[PDB]
Amino acid sequence: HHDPASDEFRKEDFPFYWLARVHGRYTQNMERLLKKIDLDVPRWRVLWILNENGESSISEISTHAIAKLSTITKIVYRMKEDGLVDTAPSPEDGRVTQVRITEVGLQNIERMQEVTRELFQRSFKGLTEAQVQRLNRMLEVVFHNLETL
Amino acid sequence: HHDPASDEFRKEDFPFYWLARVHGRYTQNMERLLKKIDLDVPRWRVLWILNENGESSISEISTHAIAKLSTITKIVYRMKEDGLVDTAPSPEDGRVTQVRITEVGLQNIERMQEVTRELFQRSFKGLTEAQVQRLNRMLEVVFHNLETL
Ligand SMILES: O=C(O)Cc1c[nH]c2ccccc12
Ligand SMILES: O=C(O)Cc1c[nH]c2ccccc12
Repeated sequence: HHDPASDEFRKEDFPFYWLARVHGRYTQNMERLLKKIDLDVPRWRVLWILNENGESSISEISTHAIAKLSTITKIVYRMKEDGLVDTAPSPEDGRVTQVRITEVGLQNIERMQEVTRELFQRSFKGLTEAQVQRLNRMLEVVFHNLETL
Repeated sequence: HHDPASDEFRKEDFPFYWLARVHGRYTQNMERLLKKIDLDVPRWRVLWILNENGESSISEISTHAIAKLSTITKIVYRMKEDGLVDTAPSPEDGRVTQVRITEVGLQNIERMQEVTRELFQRSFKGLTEAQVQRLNRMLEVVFHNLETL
C-alpha cells in the first residue's frame, strides 16, 4: 500500500505523503505565528542553530536550516542589520563567514518560544512521550537511509 | 528535549527537525531521479493524484500536491502541452478546470515507478511493515493536530 511500484499504492498509506502534508501545514502555521514578531521559518531555524552550536559557518547553518548558501547568506546579513546576529571572518580561512547570535537574538528566541507555545502543545496531542520519541527515531532512520543514495 | 519552550530543547530530539531534513533529502533525490525521465516532484504528485482520483479540479490537485493554485495551473497546462493530461471546463461551473490523466500520462507513471524503485527500497530499510504503518499513522495524527490551528 505504501509502495509506489505496487498496484495497491495509496498515498494515504505512503509515509512521504503525510510527511509532505505535515511539512506544509506546519510551515504555514509557523510562518503565520512568527510573522507576528517580525520573524519567519528560516530565521527561526538560524536562531536555533546559533543558540545550540554557538559560532557557526554559513555552510553549517545552511546544512541544518535546509537552504542554499545564497539564501542563508542573505538571511544572515538581514539578521545582522536587524541586530540579531553578528559575523566575522573565520581565522582559519578568510573566505569562511562565522555567525553568532546576539543578546537581541536571544531575546528574539524568547519571543518565538512564547508565540509558538500553543502550536507545540497541539502538535503532539494524542501522542505519548514514548510515541514522540519513536516518531523522532524513525524519521532519523529514514533520513540516514536517504543519505546512502 | 523536543519542546522548543524548554531549556532542554535539542533539534535532534525535535520531530519537525528530522521531518524537514527528510523532506529536503527526499525531495533532492526524487528531483534527481525524475529529471532523468523529464519529470519532477510536482508532476510526480499530480500524476499520482490523477491516477488515484480520476478527473480532478485544480483546487483538489493543489491541496494534495501542496502547491498554490497558480503553480498547479502552470504545471497542468505544461503537462497538457506534453500530452500527459487533458483538461475540460467543469459542467457544474465553467470557472472550474477539470484535469484527467492520458494514456501517455499513465506510461509516464510506469517510468517514474521504475526509476524510483531503488530509492523506495532504500527508504524504509531497517523498518518493518508494522513500523512503517506506525510512522504513517503518527504523521497523519500530527497533520490532523495542526488542522485544529
Ligand atoms: O512527493 C511525494 O512523494 C509525497 C506526496 C505529496 N503529495 C502527494 C500526492 C500523491 C503522491 C505522493 C505525494
Ligand atoms: O522548522 C523547524 O522547526 C524544523 C527545523 C529545521 N531545521 C531546524 C534547525 C533548528 C531547529 C528546528 C529546525
